[PDB]
Amino acid sequence: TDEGPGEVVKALTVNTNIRNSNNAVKRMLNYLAQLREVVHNGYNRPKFGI
Amino acid sequence: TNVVTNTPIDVCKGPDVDGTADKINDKKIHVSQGLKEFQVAKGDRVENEITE
Amino acid sequence: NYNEKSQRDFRVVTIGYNLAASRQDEFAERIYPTTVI
Repeated sequence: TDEGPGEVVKALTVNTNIRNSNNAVKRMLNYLAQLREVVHNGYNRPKFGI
Repeated sequence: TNVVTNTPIDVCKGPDVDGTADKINDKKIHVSQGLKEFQVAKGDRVENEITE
Repeated sequence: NYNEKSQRDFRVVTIGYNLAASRQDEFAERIYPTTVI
C-alpha cells in the first residue's frame, strides 16, 4: 500500500498512554498491598529496606 | 578508533527502495537483453585473451 | 560517619585504543606487492 497508515498511528500512542494510567493504578494498589503487609507485621519506626 | 591507511573500499548504496505497489503499462511490452550481463562478448574474451 | 574517607569518587583515566592496518602489512607487501585488479 502506497498510502500511509492514516489516523491509526496515534492509536499506538493512546495505547501506551492508557497503559501508563493502568500502571499507576496497579502500582498504587500493589503498593498499598505491600504497605498493609509491612504495617501489619509491625515496623512502626522508620527504617531502611523494609 | 580505527585507522585505515591505504585500502580501496567499495561501499554499496544498496536497494534504496520502498516495497510499494507500482502500476505498470501492460498493454504491449517487449524484452531484449544483451550479452553484457554475461561478459561472454568482447570478441569471446576467454579464448581471445591473446590476439598475437 | 566518623571518617568520610573517599570511597565513590575516583580519578578516572580512559586509555587510548587505536587499531590500524594497511591493505597489506609491509612484510607481506614486500613479498606479495599489491596489484589492483
